[PDB]
Amino acid sequence: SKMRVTLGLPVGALINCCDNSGAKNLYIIAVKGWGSCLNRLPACSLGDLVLATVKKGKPDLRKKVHMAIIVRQRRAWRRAEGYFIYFEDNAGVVANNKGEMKGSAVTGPVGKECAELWPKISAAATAIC
Amino acid sequence: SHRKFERPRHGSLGFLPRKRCKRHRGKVKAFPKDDPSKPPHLTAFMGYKAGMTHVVRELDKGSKLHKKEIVEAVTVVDTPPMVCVGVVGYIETPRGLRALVTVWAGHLSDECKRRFYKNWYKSKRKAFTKYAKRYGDKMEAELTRMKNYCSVIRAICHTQPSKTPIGSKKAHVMEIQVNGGSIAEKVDFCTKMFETAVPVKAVFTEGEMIDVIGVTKGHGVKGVVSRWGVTRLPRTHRGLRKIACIGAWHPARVQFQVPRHGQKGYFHREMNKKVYRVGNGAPRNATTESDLTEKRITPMGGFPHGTVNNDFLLLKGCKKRPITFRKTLVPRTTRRALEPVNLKFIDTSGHGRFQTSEEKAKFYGPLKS
Amino acid sequence: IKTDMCSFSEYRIYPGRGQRFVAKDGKVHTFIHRKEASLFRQKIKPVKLHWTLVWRRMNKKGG
RNA sequence: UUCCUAUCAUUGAGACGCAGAAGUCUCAAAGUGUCGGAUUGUUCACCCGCCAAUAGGGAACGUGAGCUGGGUUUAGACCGUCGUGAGACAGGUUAGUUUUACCCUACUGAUGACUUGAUACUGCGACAGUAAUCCAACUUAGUACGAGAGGAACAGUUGGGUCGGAUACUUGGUAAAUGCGGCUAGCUGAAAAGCUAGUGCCGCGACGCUACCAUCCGUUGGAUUAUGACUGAACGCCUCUAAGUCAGAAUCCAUGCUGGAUAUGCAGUGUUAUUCACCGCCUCCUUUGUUUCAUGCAAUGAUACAGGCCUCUGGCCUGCUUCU
RNA sequence: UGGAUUAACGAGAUUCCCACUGUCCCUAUCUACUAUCUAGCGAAACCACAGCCAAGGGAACGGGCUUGGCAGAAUCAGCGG
RNA sequence: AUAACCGCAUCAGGUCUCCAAGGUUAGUAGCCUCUGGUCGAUAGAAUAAGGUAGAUAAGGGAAGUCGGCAAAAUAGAUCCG
RNA sequence: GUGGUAGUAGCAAAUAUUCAAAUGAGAACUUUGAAGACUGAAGUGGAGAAGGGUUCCAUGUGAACAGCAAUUGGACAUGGG
Repeated sequence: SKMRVTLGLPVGALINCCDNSGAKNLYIIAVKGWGSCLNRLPACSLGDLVLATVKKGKPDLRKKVHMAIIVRQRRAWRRAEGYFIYFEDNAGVVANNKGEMKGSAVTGPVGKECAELWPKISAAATAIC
Repeated sequence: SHRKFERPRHGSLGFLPRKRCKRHRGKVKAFPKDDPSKPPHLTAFMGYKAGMTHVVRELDKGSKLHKKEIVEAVTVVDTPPMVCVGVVGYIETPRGLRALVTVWAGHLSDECKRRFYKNWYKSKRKAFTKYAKRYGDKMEAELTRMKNYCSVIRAICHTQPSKTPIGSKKAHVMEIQVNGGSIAEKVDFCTKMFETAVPVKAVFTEGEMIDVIGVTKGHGVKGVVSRWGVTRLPRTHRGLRKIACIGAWHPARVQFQVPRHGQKGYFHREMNKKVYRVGNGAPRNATTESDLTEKRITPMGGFPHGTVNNDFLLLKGCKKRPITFRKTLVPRTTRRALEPVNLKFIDTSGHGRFQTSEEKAKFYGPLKS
Repeated sequence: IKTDMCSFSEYRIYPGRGQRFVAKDGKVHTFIHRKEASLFRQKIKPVKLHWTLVWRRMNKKGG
């Protein structure tokens, strides 16, 4: 039931990986709840579930299609209090087929709208926004 | 052959043709339906667009923004009081509606009278001079017609743009319908408004959906891409800001549904746009419960392209356009509509820091003469 | 009403304005304007700009 | 861009080896929608993924004075097979020019003469075009149903996608306001001021224009389709049908929205030429010239048709074939 | 009619990776010269006759023919059925 | 020889030789200048679409395409490697 | 021989002209001054060859020619070299 946020990452983007599962990278491949536009690259915002490969990381964790969630975003978006947040870097977390995160600890900041949706990623986060 | 990948259409066919309309103010079309039940009231207004600024209000919706402080963009519209002048009966025929008889007031100002001339400076200014001596010798012959016949009645009102900071003077005349009960009492409502300024608080209220008529801001002759929203062609001999294929061979004719180059903007055009604040020109307009600092809703350095020192109204065309407002065609309740409005803070600050000009003077201190 | 302040220039930010850069560690640097943000990209500091309230303060001007 | 339906999804039904969930079959349905990529010139195909669903087709196997030129199909050259050879191959391979609209129409926009006068303002709306449409979460509810696993729906609340129409408060983009500052080379005896390097470069840069890269907004009535029913014969009973009705959809027609120089359409209201100088209106009477059509070119209830009308205890209808 | 290799070299033919980008998602703004308007000057290809459509038949995809829809001066800028 | 030659012409084409200043720099590179030469190329007004050439773009970075085609990015000198 | 097309396409490379006075029937365009630019010594500078053949120089001018204009001219005419 997420509110719209500017979409900062198209399908092609290669982002950083927070958690202790051992992946350095996450290369995005598709997005959950993407409909139908001709020629539009499907893109993901803060907060939301995706699909990904790891490009470098632990060798069992490579060449598979994992689900991830997106946690920081360098593209700017408007909070309703009337200012524009934007983080330093794009980053995400490797996740199970339910929606739970795989590896428990989360480095970096996280967004408000990650912690607002997903209960588990709120707890393990160091400091939100 | 079929299309390959079945995309939706570029642009609506609802609005066509895309050509500049023959009118500078919005003509209303379709007033709301009559309840012989309510008292008699006016169902429309005219005002001039100014500029828009954001405001802070507390949401009352379980959304996640319940009890939180949301900034919102908000247009100020300058609305000095519209002076009622005439009244118009309308017979209902099988062809359509049809005007039976227009009655007018005794004494119109030169504000209204400019509308009837294209050259005011030359003329001897004769408009309603034979009528004025005829009026003193009034029109209770011709008002008796409107009581006997005539399903519909409309007050002729007009603007006061000498009070506005447009360089105008000319003043738009406008029919506004009267929707209450009893065809006699509609005329008695109109008669007692003759040479009286109708203010905005008579018509509209805080927390009300209004349907806004106007004309869009012009861009001249624009191409397919801007005009219709079309894909730009790839990096193509001849050029690439255009459609490739108009049409199939047959029909041996270009169809009207295909998008072409032409006019964009200056189109006559909304519904459900909430009024936040009715104001007064008579200080503390932008002052609220929360901030308690003395302000007028002019921002510093004017509205760019200026002042406003009249009655106005906020709410959720180009600058200096005559908007018309309308009372909504059915009174609707959508939770979103019928909302408690609460304004914390109206902004009156190129890129402004300070809310007021004395606040700037405090910061910089004793400057150099 | 309540009015948070700029990290760079120490000005006041009345609401519906500016922008909050979150850094790598997560210090939320607020700004008023693109003037401020794009000097924080270049990593020029407030102390060397004369117009800023910081250089003002340190060289016996204001207060 | 539009059209078709032999409907993949969405709407409303009916059938089941339909308990629920999930489906399969059929009817009214073309209103709305049918996607992102890897390999191949591909059409097809085959995978990875999303999704409500990734249905099939037509329009000179739509579409080259619209592009592209990867393929096929000239001239150069290579390989293999065939030929004694020149040469050949629906065998493979690489390199190889894509010309013109200013004409007519069509389509998109722009002015514009004229019609029981001029000129000005407010209007009416025939007709044409139309716009919204899908999904998810929260509660409903671990309820209905079920031996258990599993597991709905309507009303209500909150969002999202696609599409459409506006707008620039804020955020972002743009810079030749050459707006202010900084730097290189040259040139003016220097300093100061600048100028040339076709925008000399770098930073910020109002106004404007502008972006799902920003913000706002996207109506409520009638008649019916499939289908299910009511009353009820034909056929002492039964029967949704034969005569009579009723409910009923993402449908249709309105409404609303766009135009109306889309009806050579129509209405109301203002003022109508400095005083011999033209210009009206209403009578009276003469010059000419128009008419698709002068010889009484005539006549005002309102209905019904297995009934009506009244001058109404009676009378009339069976023709404007009459009565003036 | 040479077979198999091969450092250096190639405006040669292929594939992948890093860097980099408006190629792309997704378009937007700015500059000059144009197009546009005026003064002066001023061609050419092309041309049976001409130029609104639906269906019909017909040399089997009509601007003219038959049956319908219709049809209101004169003009400018574009466009590519 | 961007008007005396040849290209049908006072045609953005072609046609052998000599002399060759200052500053910046490795430099007859590019950029600015002195002597000598020239302002010859139809003008004025507006700043629409569409062009021709030239710039710049948040986030992503070849997902575009037959194909990274076009454009970006790299660039000098010294020291290390 | 003459139309329609049509006063239409078009006259947009080589950074650029401006102000005054004189001449003249007439000056955006000739000359002189003053400013402002460009060429930027492997120059649009100063000299030869091939090719051209009087284009050289002066004075004068009604046409035509110099794709606008023209008081100017490699044009036209009469002399000279």
